[PDB]
Amino acid sequence: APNQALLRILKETEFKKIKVLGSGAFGTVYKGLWIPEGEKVKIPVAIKEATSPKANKEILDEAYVMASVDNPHVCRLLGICLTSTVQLITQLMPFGCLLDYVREHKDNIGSQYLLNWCVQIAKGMNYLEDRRLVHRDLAARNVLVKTPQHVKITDFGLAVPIKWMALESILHRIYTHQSDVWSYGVTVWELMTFGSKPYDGIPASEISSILEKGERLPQPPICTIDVYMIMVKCWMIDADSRPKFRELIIEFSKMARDPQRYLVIQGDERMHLPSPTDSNFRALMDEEDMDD
Repeated sequence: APNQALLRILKETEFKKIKVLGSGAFGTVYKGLWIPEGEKVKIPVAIKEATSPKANKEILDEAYVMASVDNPHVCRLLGICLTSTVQLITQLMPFGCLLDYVREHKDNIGSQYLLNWCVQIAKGMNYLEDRRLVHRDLAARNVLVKTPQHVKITDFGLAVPIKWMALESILHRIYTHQSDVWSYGVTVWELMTFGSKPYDGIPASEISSILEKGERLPQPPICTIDVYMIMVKCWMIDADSRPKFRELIIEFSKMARDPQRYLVIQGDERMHLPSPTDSNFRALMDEEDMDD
């Protein structure tokens, strides 16, 4: 099954860095726009610049993975730039990572959005399953927010988050798709608790025997036993007894019809989050998921 992904090399005269969005280990990442020349099109992008000409290797590997996927709930690569420090041009996710998003707005997300995020993340995970790719670091941090109604997974297939890993990944370093549903169970617990740290007071070493013997995360207050039951089903030690992503899409999109039936958030009906208005820094030709 040939890979056949298309790796686009981009001209840096085609994109402009607007503001810095981060800096540190991996490198400085910029919010910017890409103008495919002769196309009369401006694309809001994120440009990940390598820390130094030595840290390139980590970038080109990331470019290999991102180019090899295509799903509405997986992050999209547009191209790379082979400068002195190579540049990684990815779709701009203006609202950041879902972890920071649920913490900042905790008092304005209703049940419709929580359950819709679970079904969307499960969709992307089901896609990475169909492609036989294992994420190995599924967390609330590695889920980026395009709009409050559209989220996409990121940082897939590249490699310690001990509190997110399944037991076979702990003791035996075994990473499969059923080890990913365990991480999926933790992230749902992350969202249902509005960005809480799993096993807050516990050190990393004690976790293995805590799970091996039989303890798990507690029940989120807003969570009914229905949504909490599938969270614990994700945390079985027997990977084959854990549910499948295909089933998690089904179960969640079901609760996504009567959301007040499965998540008790006081004031749920009064809550809401913004819509994609024409906010920018001028820009009358903007797109992103519509450029093909």
